[PDB]
Amino acid sequence: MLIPRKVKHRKQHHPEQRGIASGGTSVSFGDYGIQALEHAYITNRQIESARIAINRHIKRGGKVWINIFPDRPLTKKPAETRMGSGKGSPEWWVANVKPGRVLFELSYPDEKTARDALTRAIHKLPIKARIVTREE
Amino acid sequence: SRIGKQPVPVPSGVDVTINGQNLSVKGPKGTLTLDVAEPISVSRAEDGAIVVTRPDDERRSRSLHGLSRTLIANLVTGVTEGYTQKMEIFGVGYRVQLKGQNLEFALGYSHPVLIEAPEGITFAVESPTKFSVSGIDKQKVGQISAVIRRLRRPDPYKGKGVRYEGEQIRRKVGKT
Amino acid sequence: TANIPNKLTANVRTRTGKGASRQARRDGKVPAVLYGHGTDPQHLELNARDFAAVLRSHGTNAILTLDIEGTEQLALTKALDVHPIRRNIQHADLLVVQRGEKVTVEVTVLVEGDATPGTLVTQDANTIEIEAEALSIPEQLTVSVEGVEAGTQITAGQISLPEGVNLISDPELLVVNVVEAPSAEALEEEGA
Amino acid sequence: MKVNPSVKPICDKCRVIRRHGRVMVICSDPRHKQRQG
Amino acid sequence: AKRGRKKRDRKHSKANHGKRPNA
Amino acid sequence: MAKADKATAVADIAEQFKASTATVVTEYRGLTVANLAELRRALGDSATYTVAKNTLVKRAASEAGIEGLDELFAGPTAIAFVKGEAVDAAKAIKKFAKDNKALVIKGGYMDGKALSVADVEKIADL
Amino acid sequence: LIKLQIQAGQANPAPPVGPALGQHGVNIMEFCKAYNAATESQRGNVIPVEITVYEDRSFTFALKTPPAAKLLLKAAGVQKGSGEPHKTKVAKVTWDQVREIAETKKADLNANDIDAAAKIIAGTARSMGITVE
RNA sequence: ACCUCGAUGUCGGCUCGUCGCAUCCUGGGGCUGGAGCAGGUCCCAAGGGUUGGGCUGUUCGCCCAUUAAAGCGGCACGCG
RNA sequence: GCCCCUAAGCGUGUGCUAAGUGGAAAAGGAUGUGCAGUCGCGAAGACAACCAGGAGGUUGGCUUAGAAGCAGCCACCCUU
Ligand SMILES: [Mg+2]
Ligand SMILES: [Mg+2]
Ligand SMILES: [Mg+2]
Ligand SMILES: [Mg+2]
Ligand SMILES: [Mg+2]
Ligand SMILES: [Mg+2]
Ligand SMILES: [Mg+2]
Ligand SMILES: [Mg+2]
Ligand SMILES: [Mg+2]
Ligand SMILES: [Mg+2]
Ligand SMILES: [Mg+2]
Ligand SMILES: [Mg+2]
Ligand SMILES: [Mg+2]
Ligand SMILES: [Mg+2]
Ligand SMILES: [Mg+2]
Ligand SMILES: [Mg+2]
Ligand SMILES: [Mg+2]
Ligand SMILES: [Mg+2]
Ligand SMILES: [Mg+2]
Ligand SMILES: [Mg+2]
Ligand SMILES: [Mg+2]
Ligand SMILES: [Mg+2]
Ligand SMILES: [Mg+2]
Ligand SMILES: [Mg+2]
Ligand SMILES: [Mg+2]
Ligand SMILES: [Mg+2]
Ligand SMILES: [Mg+2]
Ligand SMILES: [Mg+2]
Ligand SMILES: [Mg+2]
Ligand SMILES: [Mg+2]
Ligand SMILES: [Mg+2]
Ligand SMILES: [Mg+2]
Ligand SMILES: [Mg+2]
Ligand SMILES: [Mg+2]
Ligand SMILES: [Mg+2]
Ligand SMILES: [Mg+2]
Ligand SMILES: [Mg+2]
Ligand SMILES: [Zn+2]
Repeated sequence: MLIPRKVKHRKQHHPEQRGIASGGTSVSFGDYGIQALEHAYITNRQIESARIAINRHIKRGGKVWINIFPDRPLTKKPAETRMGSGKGSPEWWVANVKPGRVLFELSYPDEKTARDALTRAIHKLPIKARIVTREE
Repeated sequence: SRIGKQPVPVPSGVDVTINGQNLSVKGPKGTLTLDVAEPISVSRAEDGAIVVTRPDDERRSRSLHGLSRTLIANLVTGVTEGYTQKMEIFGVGYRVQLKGQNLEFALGYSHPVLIEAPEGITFAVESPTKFSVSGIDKQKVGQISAVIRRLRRPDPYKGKGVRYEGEQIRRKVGKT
Repeated sequence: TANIPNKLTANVRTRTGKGASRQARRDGKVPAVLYGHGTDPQHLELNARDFAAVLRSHGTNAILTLDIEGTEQLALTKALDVHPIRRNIQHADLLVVQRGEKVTVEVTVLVEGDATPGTLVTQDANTIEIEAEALSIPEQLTVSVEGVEAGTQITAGQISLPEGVNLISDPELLVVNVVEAPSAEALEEEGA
Repeated sequence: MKVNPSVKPICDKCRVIRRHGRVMVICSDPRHKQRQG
Repeated sequence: AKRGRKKRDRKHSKANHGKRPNA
Repeated sequence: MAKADKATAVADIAEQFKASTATVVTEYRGLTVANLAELRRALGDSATYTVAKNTLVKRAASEAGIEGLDELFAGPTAIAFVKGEAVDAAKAIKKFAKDNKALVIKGGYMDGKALSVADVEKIADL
Repeated sequence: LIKLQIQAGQANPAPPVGPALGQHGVNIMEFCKAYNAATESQRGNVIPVEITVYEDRSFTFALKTPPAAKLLLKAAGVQKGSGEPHKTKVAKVTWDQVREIAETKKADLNANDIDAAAKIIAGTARSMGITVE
């Protein structure tokens, strides 16, 4: 799981989830990547599942870059409780994703296996994404 | 498309009749009648053919083209040479006989079963295992053949039942 | 090795703005601007289809011959503002250039060939800056990988650079690094 | 015969059709018979 | 949640212009 | 497949014909790979064995007066060619033709002139 | 039309050649008496074969191949080699003994020279994973 | 916390039902790691049927003897 | 808003839809169909259908009984 070692403030507001990804929209580390198309909260659960999916599919040798970090905490007040008594305790972690941001990036020799591992990862995410290549 | 683009041969002994979009074919084995689709055109090429032609390439006519062509071809071949199907039996005690014009199966049921050959179809057993079904109509022969074929459940273990002539059944063996 | 300039047509934008650009972009046209030592930022619509075609044929870095209302100019693509999602080119920047003119540029570097099988080749810098004439600009230059030894780095200073072109990047910028292929018990050990 | 929202050609002998308004995959292998629903 | 959905969606008529009281 | 290999193989067959005097042509379909192994055991020690597309060498048969064998493209052709005297390969074509009777002698090309299937034994004995 | 390979010190074993022939209507011990003549020429070689037993119990066996690793044993004396190739260049085979061994290796080949046969020897050895010297 | 505090009676059982199908039985099937016997899973099918007791206030539940089966639910957790 | 209820158009021109979609819905599946854009080959005859084959070095080396090409490793070799 990806968890920040510390955050200055542990109870923030929900990340504003509007607009198009301005920063981080290109594939730079590896040759193939997964590039997003919808706003969402990608938790570290989703990221871990997707990374393990890619590693299971390729399983030999190739680099997976998770160039998004879940470092924004969503809190949840304990069950069966009414409204009030202050904000809850943080208990899951999130990356704020805009349409445009390359989420995962992969470097691997062949084409079809790389594409299939990337779509295997895509299926684990709460959004629509597409496979994007290192060239325009 | 391409199949619907060539005309149908008509032999020197078989005579055709065209009226409106309806037509009929008459040959040594019998007679047959057939109706041709709406957008399609059927023409008597007097040089010895029947040409089926589609005015356009719209999917409906593109589709009905070859359909009508094959219908006319089946009509003519059925009136000239007829349509016959060979069909065999497998298993011990699975037997076939005749009764009048009907054909009787004894396939291990506690009662016999028997099929009455409908119009234009003549059953003909040539061996208690091997029998054939013949007719002037390609669709009727195939339909009654399929009806015969399914008088037993499929048998992937012993194969027993009514198989076609050239059919190779799939067979999986239980561990006992 | 002179590269023949590509011949596009363009015509002066009557009026400027986001509405005008959106409309022109809607009619299959690209808004662009000429500048350089021509000292006149000139606002030009050009054919979107032909622009994309020539960028396909000759990359991002290619000389063009612009026909501005009959006047004939030599241009070179400086920048392209492209949408992150719809991927259509939105805007173009065109330095004015003439023969015998050195210019700084960024040229893609595509690793070519197969490597030794036990390890994977991975590029950190896909683009290398070079100083070169307007016509003699290489659209792409290659780096050699043919059965390297164990993992080693490659930098811009040991590339077979073309003739008439000069490296601008500091020679110790890494381009392609062969790194040992992760084992079975090494690939899933990083990322959490 | 599977009846699932998603039908795919499990093997290369399988092929996908639309019969009577339903997407189906039909193979020579009886186990691969499969339709949408 | 049929009643809520079906009340909430009749705001998208032409005469209501995508708005309606209680959404 | 493109016109490049079409032309290159057109040149290949045309030029391999040029330096060979023993030219007996045949149709062979129906003999196994090991059978061709036996033939190139018995003939490849003097000759080469090739096939040609019935169309691509329609114009490859024009550089010489080899225009006379365009009319015998009825049946996928194949030629075994010896560069020496014409008398060698005509024996081996019958050696590899008797063992099936299903390999037909498509004809001959002697003195640069095209001849039918009948007159190969006419000159082969001689 | 089939093939087989028999070791020179085994007595009709069930693992390697159990289902080798029984489904083809072939005999066993008579095939032993047929194939022992050709196996025992060298007295120190296990022998492969191109087997052709007709449907009516008339076995017509002919030699196809020599063994590869087992004759590299006699080529170098090396016991065996590490199963993972391309890192240990610990094996060496020369060409003049190849010229020595060609006339018992060229007997059933389909070339028109000696370059092809000597080269296929070299290619087989390079396919083992080593060089030839 | 939207109607009801100038009153909308609250659990279980009884009587009497009524509807859904997300089928317990009976009816029709496809696949099986389905030989048969008997199953597993999915699909179609709501016409009829769907027991009597012990323990407990019991619903739930545990058990006893059966049965083709002893279905799950909505109706102001149907019905004063 | 203009077929009848129901005032006013079963309006005209060019196209699309076969689902009663219009007249509810997600991830995701899918040779539905119309239009536009490139790419591979293609009358020197390509895709389909139809035949002859698919070989010699040579069962490549890994733990085991056989990995031989079809458990799981090392990857991409010559002759006709
Ligand atoms: Mg704000
Ligand atoms: Mg960005
Ligand atoms: Mg920023
Ligand atoms: Mg997804
Ligand atoms: Mg599935
Ligand atoms: Mg809900
Ligand atoms: Mg509101
Ligand atoms: Mg309130
Ligand atoms: Mg009130
Ligand atoms: Mg009250
Ligand atoms: Mg009152
Ligand atoms: Mg009251
Ligand atoms: Mg009151
Ligand atoms: Mg009631
Ligand atoms: Mg149901
Ligand atoms: Mg039911
Ligand atoms: Mg049932
Ligand atoms: Mg069943
Ligand atoms: Mg009734
Ligand atoms: Mg009690
Ligand atoms: Mg009830
Ligand atoms: Mg109640
Ligand atoms: Mg109730
Ligand atoms: Mg009550
Ligand atoms: Mg009371
Ligand atoms: Mg009214
Ligand atoms: Mg009116
Ligand atoms: Mg109107
Ligand atoms: Mg009208
Ligand atoms: Mg109207
Ligand atoms: Mg209209
Ligand atoms: Mg619908
Ligand atoms: Mg509807
Ligand atoms: Mg929908
Ligand atoms: Mg899909
Ligand atoms: Mg469509
Ligand atoms: Mg194996
Ligand atoms: Zn299948």
